[PDB]
Amino acid sequence: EGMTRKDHGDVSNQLYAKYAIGKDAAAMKAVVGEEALSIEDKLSLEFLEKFEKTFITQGAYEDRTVFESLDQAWSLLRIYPKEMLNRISPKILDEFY
Amino acid sequence: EGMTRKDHGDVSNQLYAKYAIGKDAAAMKAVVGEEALSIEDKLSLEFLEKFEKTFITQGAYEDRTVFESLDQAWSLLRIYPKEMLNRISPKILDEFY
Amino acid sequence: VLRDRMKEILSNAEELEQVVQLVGKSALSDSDKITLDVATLIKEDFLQQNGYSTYDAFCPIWKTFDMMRAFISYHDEAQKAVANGANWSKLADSTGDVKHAVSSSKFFEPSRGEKEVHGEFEKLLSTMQERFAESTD
Amino acid sequence: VLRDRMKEILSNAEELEQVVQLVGKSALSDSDKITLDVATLIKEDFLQQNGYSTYDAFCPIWKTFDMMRAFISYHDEAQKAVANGANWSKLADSTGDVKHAVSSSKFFEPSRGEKEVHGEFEKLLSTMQERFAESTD
Amino acid sequence: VLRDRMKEILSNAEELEQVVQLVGKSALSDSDKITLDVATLIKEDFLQQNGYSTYDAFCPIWKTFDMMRAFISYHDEAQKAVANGANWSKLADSTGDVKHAVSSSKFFEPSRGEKEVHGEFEKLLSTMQERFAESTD
Amino acid sequence: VFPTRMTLGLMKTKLKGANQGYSLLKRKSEALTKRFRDITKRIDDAKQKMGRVMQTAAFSLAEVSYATGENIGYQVQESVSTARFKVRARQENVSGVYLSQFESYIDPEINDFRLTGLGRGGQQVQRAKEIYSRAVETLVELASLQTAFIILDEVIKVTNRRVNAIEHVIIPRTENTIAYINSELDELDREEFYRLKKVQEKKQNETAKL
Amino acid sequence: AEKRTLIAVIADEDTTTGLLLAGIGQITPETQEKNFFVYQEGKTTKEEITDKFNHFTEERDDIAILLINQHIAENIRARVDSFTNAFPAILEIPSKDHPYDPEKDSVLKRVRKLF
Repeated sequence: EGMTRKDHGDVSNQLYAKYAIGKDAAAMKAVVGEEALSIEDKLSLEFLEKFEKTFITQGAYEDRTVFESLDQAWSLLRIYPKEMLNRISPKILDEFY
Repeated sequence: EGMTRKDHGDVSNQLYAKYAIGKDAAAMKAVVGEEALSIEDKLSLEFLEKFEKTFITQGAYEDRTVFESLDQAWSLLRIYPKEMLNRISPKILDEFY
Repeated sequence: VLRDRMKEILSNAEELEQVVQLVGKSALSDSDKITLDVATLIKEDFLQQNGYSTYDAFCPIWKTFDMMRAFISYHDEAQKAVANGANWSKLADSTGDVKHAVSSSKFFEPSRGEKEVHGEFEKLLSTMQERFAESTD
Repeated sequence: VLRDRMKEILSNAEELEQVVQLVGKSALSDSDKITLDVATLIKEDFLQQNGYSTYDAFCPIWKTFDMMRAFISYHDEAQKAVANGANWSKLADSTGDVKHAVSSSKFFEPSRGEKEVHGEFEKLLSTMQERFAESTD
Repeated sequence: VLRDRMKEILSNAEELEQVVQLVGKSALSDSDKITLDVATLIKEDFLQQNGYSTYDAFCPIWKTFDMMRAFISYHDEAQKAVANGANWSKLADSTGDVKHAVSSSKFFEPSRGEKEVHGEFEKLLSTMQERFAESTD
Repeated sequence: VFPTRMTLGLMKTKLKGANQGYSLLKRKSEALTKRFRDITKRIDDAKQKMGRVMQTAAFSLAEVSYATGENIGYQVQESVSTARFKVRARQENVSGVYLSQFESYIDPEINDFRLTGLGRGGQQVQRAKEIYSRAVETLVELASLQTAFIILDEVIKVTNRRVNAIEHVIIPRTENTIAYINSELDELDREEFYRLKKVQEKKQNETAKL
Repeated sequence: AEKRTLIAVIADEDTTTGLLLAGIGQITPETQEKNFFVYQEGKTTKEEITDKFNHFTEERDDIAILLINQHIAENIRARVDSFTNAFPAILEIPSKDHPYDPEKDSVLKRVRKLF
């Protein structure tokens, strides 16, 4: 703490696992179509596009402090319910969705 | 054009592209089944054999006129619509085909 | 702006082509089909050119920009068009006249508009907008 | 004629064999099903020349010819019979005994008939012809 | 005796998982489902550790011995009872307290029966026998 | 035999093609069999349900045929020259594959047939058609799943063969070929260095003695 | 897709009569061949059902869904099993005064193996 937060470790687990699943979902979408896809895969897809286009993407002269990064992370993960978020302690999950 | 024709370079260019697709379609045909085939590809599979066994084949003693060669090229190409062609300018095509 | 979109159309096409080869086509999203189609246009007009483009002796930046600009505009209008509801097939059939016109672009040389900006491509943008109108409803 | 027909039976067999392993034999037709089967018989019977006899190890120029002739006559008759209306399974079942007899032919000495050209191979030609009439209809 | 029987249960299970994937659970019997449960226990009790207690941090030879004795004992009776007219679902609801107890052995002291031979196991044999009378009947 | 000098690059991409196909195709397979199971339980029930409805409508029609003292069915066969209940076909994407679905229409432009007015026997047929049009509608609406089912049954069998084929044959062929070429390849680079070192050693000897 | 809008019947006389009244089948006005086949139980040879089977599935193409009684379908078991197509659909329903049987149902057998 004091250059990180406590909630840093749990989040690192949620975002990596969800992201991986997001890549797998993109391939499945191309095959099944948009009007025949799963709910769980649909969520994973939405996450892939936002994750890429907000978390990773930053501007040339835009500084991303670690505290700043962690907030953007909660917006992305929010789309999944609490039921699908679980590599996060319920303590954290209740603080920040 | 004075000892060949202007279409000599165009008619050659068409026959490479079609032969190339026919060859990839053949490889895919073995592995997956006839599931990855499409209309152009089925046509391309026939083209491959047609070309191989009429065009390339000839006797040891046999010799060939270049102008002759060019009518046999056109013949093989006659089994494809013209809208699917694109390695020949539409001016050139109209004259000799 | 044009650079990013040029990149995106080429980029997704390579990944979708790998699903096409292995699985086949029995389904391929409304959006995904559009990307493939437009990428063919880019191949044919730009990438292919070496004694096949009757003007190529020197091509200005503006003309390149104007040509690509029509391709990208056709792309965004098309993907919006399937989503707000309208079949993929109706959308191909109505775009019709303009689609050929972008296909044929490559032979065209500066002879309209400025000395580097070409009117046939400028005309094209507005007609495109009219096609979208027919196609969505 | 037998040299060209020999190459051709093996060459077709090789291509079809990939399609059978990966895809299934479901795509294949009954004539091409036959192609694998006649070709299999040639593998076991020709190539194998280790034997436990000097008749299963020495095959004179004449003995080699009769065998090859008999086997091609089968293949040609077989592709026709399924063509004018017969099955690969049905055809296989009717020749049956007559197929075993050609397999076991190789064991038999070459010193009989005219020289190595036996009456055993000559009668066999007639029995194939007869079998053809049954198989079709 | 115990160890050979342990290797086999984990091996046989892997194969039974492959069926769950392809066909599903509508082609598996009570006896196959039982194999899966025992295997999960073996894995849970032995393989999974992380220093949960000062009983994972050190384990003697005796505690290792009592754990597997308990799993095999359940395996033979359970399969026997489904053969004699019982169900995996039935076995599960009645077993309840004794079955959770064997799973949790790893958190508890082994020093319950004597000093390094575990009492939580020694009592289990009697309860499992009693369990089986109720189960068959 | 396959090229020795830097095949590695192409052969690696072959592996990546293969790999992508196992995961994706397995997802596709997984999803089709998950659906298949859902249909299975529906179809099984629907068979029993159709049977009860068909036997009950059939018995009421039978009773009537016997009471009137003439066989209605002959009368009925002349008059049938159209069908009120027809189907209209649609292709529906259930996963990537197109299945046949049907949606039923009742023609309102189609009048009642004339098999009534027979007297007392005519009342009996008149009540009879009314139960039967209701009943028959059941059979067709339930039947729409069956056609989709049969197709689903064929396609899953093909998709199942393809996963097994890429997994067992294709991927290990890419491994073994890659390896064969690797082993020759590293040795060409190594032996060269040894050849250089052997020639240089002779050279150092000569030069040193001067 | 749409090129078929008749439902053909292989069933006992009463069941068929009823179905026609309700309007599903027809006697065509340019072929003059029925698009339904009535059956007198036990009084009609197994060979006549088979001709009629071929007729709805193959020799006709305007048949959407082929309805078939379990009692009857069993007699000609070989031909039904061998038919595996979706055009027309094969849907076996219980015969009149006969209960469900999973083994008079050609499709259910097929599905069960190779799941």
